[PDB]
Amino acid sequence: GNPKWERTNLTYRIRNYTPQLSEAEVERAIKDAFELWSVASPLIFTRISQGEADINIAFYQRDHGDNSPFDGPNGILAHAFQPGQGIGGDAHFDAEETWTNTSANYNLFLVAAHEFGHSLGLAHSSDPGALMYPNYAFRETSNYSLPQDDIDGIQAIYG
Ligand SMILES: Cc1ccc(-c2ccc(CCC(=O)N[C@@H](CCC(=O)O)C(N)=O)cc2)s1
Ligand SMILES: [Ca+2]
Ligand SMILES: [Ca+2]
Ligand SMILES: [Zn+2]
Ligand SMILES: [Zn+2]
Repeated sequence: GNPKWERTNLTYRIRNYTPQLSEAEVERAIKDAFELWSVASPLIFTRISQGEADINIAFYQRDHGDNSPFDGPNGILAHAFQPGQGIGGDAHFDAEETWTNTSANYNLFLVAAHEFGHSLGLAHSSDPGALMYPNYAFRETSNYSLPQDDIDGIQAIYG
């Protein structure tokens, strides 16, 4: 339905952490993941440590109150809701995963980056090179930039 945010400065909050990474590694992964979309659009992402952000980020297991349960290790890594009020925009990560910042399954930055596409209103692409491809695979992250198909997608929505 072409659901999109109607402001360019959006806020986010990290509500909890996974045990497999320092808080600063989680924080860094989320920040970089938002930055990939920011360098390609008018969107500006601002962190809050509490209170009511546009995008809540959380790690949960199995049933977690939104009627799309997670499934234990592998399979669904994360999900995220389309722009909108309330749960709109929020991104949940399967606490049962191995979460890394290395080439080993699963790179938290890469999964967040994909999820935030969904959070900003993108659907999946059929382009096997795109971030918004429906399946995960690791790609070099040390200066990962948005693939051109995903630049096209975010620009199509937000300029
Ligand atoms: C370098 C990359 C290119 C593409 C990457 C990617 C692709 C897909 C994911 C999520 C993979 C995932 O968890 N998919 C749920 C649906 C939720 C959703 O679509 O977000 C399922 N299996 O049903 C994470 C990362 S990483
Ligand atoms: Ca899972
Ligand atoms: Ca929200
Ligand atoms: Zn959820
Ligand atoms: Zn997806």
